[PDB]
Amino acid sequence: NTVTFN
Amino acid sequence: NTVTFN
Amino acid sequence: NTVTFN
Amino acid sequence: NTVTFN
Amino acid sequence: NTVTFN
Amino acid sequence: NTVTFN
Amino acid sequence: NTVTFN
Amino acid sequence: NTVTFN
Amino acid sequence: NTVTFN
Amino acid sequence: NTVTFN
Amino acid sequence: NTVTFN
Amino acid sequence: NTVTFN
Amino acid sequence: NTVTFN
Amino acid sequence: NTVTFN
Amino acid sequence: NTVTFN
Amino acid sequence: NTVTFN
Amino acid sequence: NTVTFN
Amino acid sequence: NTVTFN
Repeated sequence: NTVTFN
Repeated sequence: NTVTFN
Repeated sequence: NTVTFN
Repeated sequence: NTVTFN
Repeated sequence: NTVTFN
Repeated sequence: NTVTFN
Repeated sequence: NTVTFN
Repeated sequence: NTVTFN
Repeated sequence: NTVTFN
Repeated sequence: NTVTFN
Repeated sequence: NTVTFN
Repeated sequence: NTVTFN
Repeated sequence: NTVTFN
Repeated sequence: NTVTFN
Repeated sequence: NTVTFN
Repeated sequence: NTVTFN
Repeated sequence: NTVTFN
Repeated sequence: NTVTFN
């Protein structure tokens, strides 16, 4: 599972 | 599962 | 499952 | 399942 | 299932 | 099932 | 699992 | 598992 | 496991 | 807007 | 907006 | 916005 | 925003 | 923002 | 932001 | 920010 | 920031 | 910052 906060 | 916050 | 917040 | 918020 | 908010 | 909000 | 805070 | 704080 | 604070 | 998939 | 996948 | 995958 | 994967 | 993977 | 992997 | 891997 | 690997 | 490897 992947999470990116931009 | 993938989540991207832009 | 995929979620993108733009 | 896919969700995109634009 | 797909959901797009524009 | 598909939903698009424009 | 991966998390990136930008 | 990987975490990057930018 | 890897953690980078930038 | 609201969507529910049952 | 709100989406729920059941 | 809110998404829940059940 | 909030996402929950169950 | 918040993500929870269950 | 918050992420929890369960 | 907070991450927890369980 | 905080990370916990369990 | 804080990291704990359990």
